[PDB]
Amino acid sequence: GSKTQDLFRRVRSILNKLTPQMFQQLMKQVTQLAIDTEERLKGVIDLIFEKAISEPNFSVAYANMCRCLMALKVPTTEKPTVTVNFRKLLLNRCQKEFEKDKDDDEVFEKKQKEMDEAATAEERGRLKEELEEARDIARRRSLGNIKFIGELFKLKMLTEAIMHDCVVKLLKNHDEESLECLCRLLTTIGKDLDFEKAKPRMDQYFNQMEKIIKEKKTSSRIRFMLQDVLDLRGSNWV
Amino acid sequence: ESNWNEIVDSFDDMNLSESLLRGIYAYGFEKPSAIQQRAILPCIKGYDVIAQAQSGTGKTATFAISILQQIELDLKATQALVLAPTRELAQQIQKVVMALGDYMGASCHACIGGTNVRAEVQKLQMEAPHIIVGTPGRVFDMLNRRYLSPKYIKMFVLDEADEMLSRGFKDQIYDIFQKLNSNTQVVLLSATMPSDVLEVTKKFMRDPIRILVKKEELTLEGIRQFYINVEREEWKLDTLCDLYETLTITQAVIFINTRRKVDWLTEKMHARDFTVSAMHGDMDQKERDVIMREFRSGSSRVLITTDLLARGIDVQQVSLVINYDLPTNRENYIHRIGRGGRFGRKGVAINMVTEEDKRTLRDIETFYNTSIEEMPLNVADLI
RNA sequence: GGCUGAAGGAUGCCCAGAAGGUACCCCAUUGUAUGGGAUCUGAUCUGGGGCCUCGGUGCACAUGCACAUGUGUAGUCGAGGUUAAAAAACGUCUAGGCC
Ligand SMILES: [Mg+2]
Ligand SMILES: [Mg+2]
Ligand SMILES: [Mg+2]
Repeated sequence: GSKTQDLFRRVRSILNKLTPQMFQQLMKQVTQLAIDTEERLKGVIDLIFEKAISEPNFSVAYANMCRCLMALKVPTTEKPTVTVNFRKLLLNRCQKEFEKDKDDDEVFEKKQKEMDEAATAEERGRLKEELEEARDIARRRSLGNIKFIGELFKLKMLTEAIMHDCVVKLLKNHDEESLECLCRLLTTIGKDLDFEKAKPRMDQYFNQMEKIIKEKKTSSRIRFMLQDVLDLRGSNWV
Repeated sequence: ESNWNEIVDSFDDMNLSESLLRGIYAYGFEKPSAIQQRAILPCIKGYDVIAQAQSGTGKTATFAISILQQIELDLKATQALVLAPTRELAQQIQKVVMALGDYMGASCHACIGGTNVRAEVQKLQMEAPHIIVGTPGRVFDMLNRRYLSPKYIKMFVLDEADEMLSRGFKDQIYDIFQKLNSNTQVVLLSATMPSDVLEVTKKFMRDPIRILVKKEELTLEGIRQFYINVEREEWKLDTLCDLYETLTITQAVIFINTRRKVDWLTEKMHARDFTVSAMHGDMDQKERDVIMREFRSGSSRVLITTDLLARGIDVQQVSLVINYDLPTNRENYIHRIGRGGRFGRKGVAINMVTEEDKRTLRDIETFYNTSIEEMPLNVADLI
């Protein structure tokens, strides 16, 4: 029992120490971790994903760390004749995080009634602060998840199709949070996506948000980030 | 307070020009500070404003927005003067205006001393920047020889007048005002509200609008402070290792009072896979700036510092401060934490306190009137 | 009661099919939304895939005599064919096998 907890301690220490420059020296430590049980694998993937979506700046390193464990098979505890690759588990966490938006407003709605139930001014203000704080905690998560997925794409653990059906999904939901995520994703994947095999489809994406740029219906800051993304595209992604 | 009673939520309602908004958002501004909240609209409309707020915390940014909004883009001339207590802060304010005006197409300059006079003459002749920053003495020495245009200037600005009063250039600004026009907008800001600046108000600036920003440094309850009952000095490093093994550390600030321990712990940590940047008391100011910006960017995830150096410059984007050794200066504790700007919305403090310093913990807890909870074993969820 | 490991499963790769997506296009309502179609896909499931033929090298054997020829092939390098598909000899579990 203590082995799993010790493995979690060491994995979290490695994640905290992990930085882009010192990458290689820690990777041996990663390959020397005895991950041989579905519970240990799930916990390690939980730690990696939580760190990587809660702290986008270093996510690059974590992304590359995931590449070192792209092939780490483990036997499922339920049926010990089956195996789960690390990639299948890490991607499932990423996809599950990507589509929480369909339910996300719901939980806010489940708290929205409380806004009415906080009668006095002090209670009303405290409830409003908590719900906006929750909205911040979620928007910070979605952005981290998007950047992590985009970073996994550059390491080829994804393919162009998933990016092309993620960008379109973000864009179809014209709400602010989705457009912010779209800006972040394109900013981090433009160079590795702007190829001739995807030239037609891409040529619509930006054109679409150009209408957004011209509509000014959304908040200014959204337009401003979209202008930054379009200008970065105009300069060959550098 | 503010005799002007329009307190704004954000920049969106401030009716700024779109390009100026692009500059300010490319800089990074999201929510206004108090002087940004209030003291921006008065200077947009054209009123003459007296203000008092902390230096370097976006106080200059407010009049940067206002002035750049009032500047006419078409005319290539100097429409506003800015006068700073020194020359290097003038360079910083020029750079920060460029940060808010790179999309404008306008031009700003920093007329500073120790420079070739005819070089400045030619630079002004080729293109007159829309605004100019500088220091009253050399600014007058530069202007009096007709190297600029004291005609088109329609907003005169003083920043850190208390510092200019310390320089004793009251007559110098007297002549600078005497040179310029009559009905031009005037804004003066100061660090404090002394009697000399108040006398300057009634002499030059008509019908003052007063901005009184209250500087504060007490946000004790916002940030939590825990302590670890480690009693042996050799086990302090093991305690830090355990902390890194049981916490979700983004970046950390390591405070060490002395000098030898700084290099001792730096080498000990560098033996491990950590990436650190360390600052000493015998360092310069320039390489200190290099190290500070390096840690700010994120290429290093540990900043080892000494309290006075962190007082000289601070970054509040850090989610964990290890008070490795409690400071002999008890008051400096609040500086060591750095709670002066509500940095601890989610920020935590850790005191790795040796046994005999439990007494020290006691008098800081009592005198500062706080509550230092003990390090829970199951804090991984609480943070 | 402890050591070890079958291209027998699982995993990875390739192929087929299915759920799902599909900015652009077309068709319907017609409202720029939904549904259907066409490609393009397929973070996910269900199956299938461990072929031949020829050389080089190495090895072993058998002959003649250290050397040569013939034979079989080392998870061998290549060279071509064949099936829609010619794969990580696999950070895995077993059936066993041994003490
Ligand atoms: Mg379909
Ligand atoms: Mg299959
Ligand atoms: Mg099979």
